[PDB]
Amino acid sequence: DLGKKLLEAARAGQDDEVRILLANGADVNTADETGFTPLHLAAWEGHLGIVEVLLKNGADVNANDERGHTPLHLAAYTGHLEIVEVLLKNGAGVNATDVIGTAPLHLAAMWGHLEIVEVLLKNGADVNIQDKFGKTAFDISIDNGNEDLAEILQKLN
Amino acid sequence: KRIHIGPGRAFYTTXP
Repeated sequence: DLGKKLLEAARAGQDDEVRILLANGADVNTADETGFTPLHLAAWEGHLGIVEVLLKNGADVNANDERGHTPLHLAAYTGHLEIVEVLLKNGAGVNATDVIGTAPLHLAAMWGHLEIVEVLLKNGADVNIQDKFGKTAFDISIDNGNEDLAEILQKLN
Repeated sequence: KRIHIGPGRAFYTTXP
């Protein structure tokens, strides 16, 4: 009902409509069948203003969808640097891992999101985290052939 | 593994 509308409004980037629905009692942490909350969808679609509103309105910054992905996972994968920073500003788990051990740093590293990898590292991202198949973010950058990124993630000892 | 991510049809891979 109101939660459904709030999900679509966050997905569509309708900042005004998000505020209306919250004012009318929409559950800021409503979740669809896949477990996405409005903050998931806003981070995925890149709607920084809505992310801000949702967080001021009590959104769960560390909500997990059914795959273990948090809004920071989605912002990292989609390359939404501003949203990554805002989430981290609001206590997002920088080393949160999805169901196979994948952290946001892995997802940022996948797409060569250079500035995001740097922000994640600035906020305590652990370069030594491996997913279930032993892949660090540095390993991913090597596998994808991303030279500049490897130097930033490189461990020396 | 193919791991779906996001509300669409996207997926990342690691290993199998």
